[PDB]
Amino acid sequence: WGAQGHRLVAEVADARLNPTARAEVDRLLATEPDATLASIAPWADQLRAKDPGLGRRSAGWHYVNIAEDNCHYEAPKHCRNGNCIVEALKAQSTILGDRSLTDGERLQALKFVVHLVGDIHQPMHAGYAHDKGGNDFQLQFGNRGTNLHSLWDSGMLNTRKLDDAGYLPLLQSQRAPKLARQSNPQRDPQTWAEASCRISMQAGVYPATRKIGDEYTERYRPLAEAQLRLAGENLAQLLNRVLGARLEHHH
Ligand SMILES: [Zn+2]
Ligand SMILES: [Zn+2]
Ligand SMILES: [Zn+2]
Repeated sequence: WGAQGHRLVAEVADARLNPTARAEVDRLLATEPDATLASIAPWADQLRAKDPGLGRRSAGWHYVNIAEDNCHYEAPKHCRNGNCIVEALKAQSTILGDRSLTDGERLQALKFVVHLVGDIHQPMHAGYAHDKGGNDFQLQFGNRGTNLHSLWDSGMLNTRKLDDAGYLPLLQSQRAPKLARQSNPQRDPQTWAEASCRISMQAGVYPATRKIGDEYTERYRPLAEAQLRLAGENLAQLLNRVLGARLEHHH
């Protein structure tokens, strides 16, 4: 996603944290002036201008392009060296949960987890390798040139003309999505990537013309918006498991 999609996933999630995860997220965020779950959500996309070294190391962590293999993930083939979103999200979840690490290490892992749960729910981050997740599919959208990747990351969301305060309650108004019965941080990333890939491959998502407009928006923007809500609910369920699961009896 672009920055608004990432923030909206975080804002949906933030309100769904259990008290244990609420306290721990807030404690990690408090170590960085002005940080909120929403404000850190775009951070991993900004690393060219914030941390170039980490930016180079983590560029491939935003994607897993499995569509040519019918959306059936295989880590050795699709994720050599762990360099894809499935394995990155698993590892960063482990790091985030490791209370023996420094607050700085765990806050960095939180930034990645918040961002990557968003990206792994973006269909065009789990699509074809050969066209760079739809980036090479250039099209006219209304009167403007774009590409299929950008259309899904931000172009359709932008048609609402809403800031986050207007968009958030619209996402919250949707019918509740069906989640996994319990979060498994090591297994769910593959499930989510495969589901996102199947959307990339659904009828008409790749359009039959290179001039699209309101008919495309009206059919597919609801699906993009459903994926934001789903991503936010899944992010809260994951943070509740990773940061909200300690067996505690102190008053
Ligand atoms: Zn993104
Ligand atoms: Zn993207
Ligand atoms: Zn990203």
